[PDB]
Amino acid sequence: MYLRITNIVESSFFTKFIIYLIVLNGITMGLETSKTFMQSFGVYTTLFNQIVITIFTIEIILRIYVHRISFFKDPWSLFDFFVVAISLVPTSSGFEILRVLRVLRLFRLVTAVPQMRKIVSALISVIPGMLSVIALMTLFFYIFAIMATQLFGERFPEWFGTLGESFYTLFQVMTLEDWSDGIVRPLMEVYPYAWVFFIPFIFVVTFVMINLVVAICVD
Amino acid sequence: MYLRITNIVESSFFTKFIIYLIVLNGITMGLETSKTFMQSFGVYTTLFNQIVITIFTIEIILRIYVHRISFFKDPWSLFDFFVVAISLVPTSSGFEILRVLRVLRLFRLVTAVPQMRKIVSALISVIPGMLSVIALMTLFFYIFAIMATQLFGERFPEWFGTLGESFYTLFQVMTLEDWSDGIVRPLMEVYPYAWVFFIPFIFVVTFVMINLVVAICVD
Amino acid sequence: MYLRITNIVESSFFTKFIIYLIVLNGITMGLETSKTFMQSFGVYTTLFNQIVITIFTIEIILRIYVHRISFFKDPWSLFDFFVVAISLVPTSSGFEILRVLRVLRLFRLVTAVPQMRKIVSALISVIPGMLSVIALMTLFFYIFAIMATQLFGERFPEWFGTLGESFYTLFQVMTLEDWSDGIVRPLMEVYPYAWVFFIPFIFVVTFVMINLVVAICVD
Amino acid sequence: MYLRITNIVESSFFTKFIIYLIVLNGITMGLETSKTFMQSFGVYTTLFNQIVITIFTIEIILRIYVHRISFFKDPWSLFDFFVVAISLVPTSSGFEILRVLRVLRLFRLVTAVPQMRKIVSALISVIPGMLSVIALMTLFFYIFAIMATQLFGERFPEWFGTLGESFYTLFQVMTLEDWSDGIVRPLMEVYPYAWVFFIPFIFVVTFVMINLVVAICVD
Ligand SMILES: [Ca+2]
Ligand SMILES: [Ca+2]
Repeated sequence: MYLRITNIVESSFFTKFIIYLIVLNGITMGLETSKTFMQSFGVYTTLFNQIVITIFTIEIILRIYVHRISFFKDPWSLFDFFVVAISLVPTSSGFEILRVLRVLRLFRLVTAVPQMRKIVSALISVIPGMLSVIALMTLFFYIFAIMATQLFGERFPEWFGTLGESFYTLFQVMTLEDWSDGIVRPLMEVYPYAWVFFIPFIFVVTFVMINLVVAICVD
Repeated sequence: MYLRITNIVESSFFTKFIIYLIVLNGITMGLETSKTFMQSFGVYTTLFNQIVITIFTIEIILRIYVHRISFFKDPWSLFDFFVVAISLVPTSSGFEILRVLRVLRLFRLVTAVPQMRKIVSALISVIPGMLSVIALMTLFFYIFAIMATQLFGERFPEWFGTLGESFYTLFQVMTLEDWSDGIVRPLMEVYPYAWVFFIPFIFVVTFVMINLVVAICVD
Repeated sequence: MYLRITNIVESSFFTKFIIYLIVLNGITMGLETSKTFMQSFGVYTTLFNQIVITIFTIEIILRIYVHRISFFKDPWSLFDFFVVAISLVPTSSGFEILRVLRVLRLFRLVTAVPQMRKIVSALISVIPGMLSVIALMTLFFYIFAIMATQLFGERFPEWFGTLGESFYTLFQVMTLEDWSDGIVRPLMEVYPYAWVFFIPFIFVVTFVMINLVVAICVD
Repeated sequence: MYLRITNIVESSFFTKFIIYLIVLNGITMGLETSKTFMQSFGVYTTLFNQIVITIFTIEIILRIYVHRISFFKDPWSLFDFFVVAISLVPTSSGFEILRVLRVLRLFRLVTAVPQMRKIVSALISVIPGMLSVIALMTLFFYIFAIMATQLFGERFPEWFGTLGESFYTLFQVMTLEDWSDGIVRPLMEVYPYAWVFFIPFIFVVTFVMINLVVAICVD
């Protein structure tokens, strides 16, 4: 019976049937946004959802027989397994993010279509050649985040009171959003020289990011 | 008579005449901005406008005989067709953007001057090699927009109350404008962990956009 | 006497002397900023300043005898002429920006030092390959500035009331600065669909700009 | 005994022992952020710190015998030297940034690890090819800052009242942060034409900055 199911699974019909449910469930999930819609057709769509969730567990089960160990060493399959498993955890208990994380399944449209898969893989492949820069940065961030907390967190605890807060703030200085009027001009009312900490920080981090982009435009 | 008019249409004089009218009518449309000007020469210009509109329908009619089906397979001609058609709908009824859409005819300067066509065509040609990325993103936006509507739209309906609202907001976070002080620092006064949603969103979206630019700098 | 002066003008000592005054007069102009300094040594400075202006007119006079027509066909010499002429208009009357425009003579350090000249020239040379795009953009801006003036300038005259105002506003949207919370969200309180005008504008303008950067990386 | 120590110094154990202490001391400095932690285990960590500081001076001393003059011509060692010297200045007196500058020793992880050095060196090497541009900009900034101080610093002394103030403000305009709603729309309520100063400044400075990135993408 193995080859029987193995010919169903591997079939064009199967794959295209799954893709058909994804685009359907995805449309159905945008509709579950509308409180209007739900007051009318919410029963339809909760059951339709549980239906699709079964079909997807059935499918993921079949795919496991047909591939065995080959399956749990496939990134894309691992993804599908995990994303479906989230949708299995009862509509209750723990947190409610698990109810919301259900929408992550629409990423199956990426997993189950090679043109998407191509593009995604193309992107992700660029990551390993950045890890040296990324690591450099995280150290830099870590250092300055600590310095900031002990330079400004007493008078300015909203922003620098805690290591985490300094991280968040320093990230935001890095996107350059409201960094001057929102943060450094205020800081400078109390610490005239705070500009000596932030202008350099801005240069370094912006420099590094120019390099990282140009790095990727070599490979 | 076909070849008679075909020699008129194809003539350098004909084209340079049309181009001459565009620049004038374009100049005349920036004058129609001034309430001062309109109170003194408003009629001078409205008739000058109706004049140019006929001349352009006459031309488009002529250009059609000379080209027949070849015409409605030319992007640039199709454009001029649709744009002049807009200017034909009576100055009234329906919506009044149609009165405003009239200034789209100054894009005829692009269509009728070859150096412009080059650059426009240069630009547009870059789009197809972006479609797989652009599609990737749209799915991504779609998924996150839904996640935000159901995570922040009850307490924060201005910004996330509706699927489209979340779309607009997520775009603004992507342009990085007032994303922290405007949206996320606020959100975190109620949802301490909103940063776990928006930092990843900013990374992914910024990365993808760096790749797309680098992609273009390969092709 | 010609060759006598021609050997003085073309001398290393001459050039280095001029470069000396520039770096000196430039330091002088930053000190002229301090309200303190001026009460104390302001007179010292104004005479030293007029002295320098003489020397510079003498030089430019000499430089012309030694080059004649060749001089008024040199970009860099023309600049030096045009800048020194400005510093010649009495510190009185007309517009007083002329008193301010004087500091433009510190650009002579770019003109008199070759390494600078190289870099400037390197930059300027990139301009001609952008002119088709820069023209394209201006037309785009012109057309949209007009659409905006007649679409929002009645309720929003601060931002769109005039062709120029719309220009300025549209530029600011292009730098993406406070474009959503500062302008478009406001607009949308009255014109729910103003988003259909600004998102496309932002896409088009940012696309074009990515291309121009990549266009340069090609050339 | 020279070769005896030279074998200890050059030992993989020695170098890995140092890297081991850096990662601990770094972990320990993030815990020193928490006021809670300090009330409990603060005395633990002050000693642990002074311990490591001794060890690091011992190492730096040992490393000097083994390398002599070669050591004070090595960037990375010089650094290591200077960063520990800061950490030696008593926990008192002068300024107390010296207490804060102690966190710069975590940059020793960049020094002590070759994978990092590589990446850092890759970056720094790009600097020399930028100095002609950087010099140009600084001149440009200097000139404009002076032009701004004497154009807007009387009415707008918060932002342009001083040479330094103008510098900071001009920098902020250059990052394009809050530049229109925050600076130039205000300025223009009093100086209608202030736009004539800042739009060109934005163009020039953003142009140059595009080139600089592109320059690094050809080197
Ligand atoms: Ca902003
Ligand atoms: Ca604000």
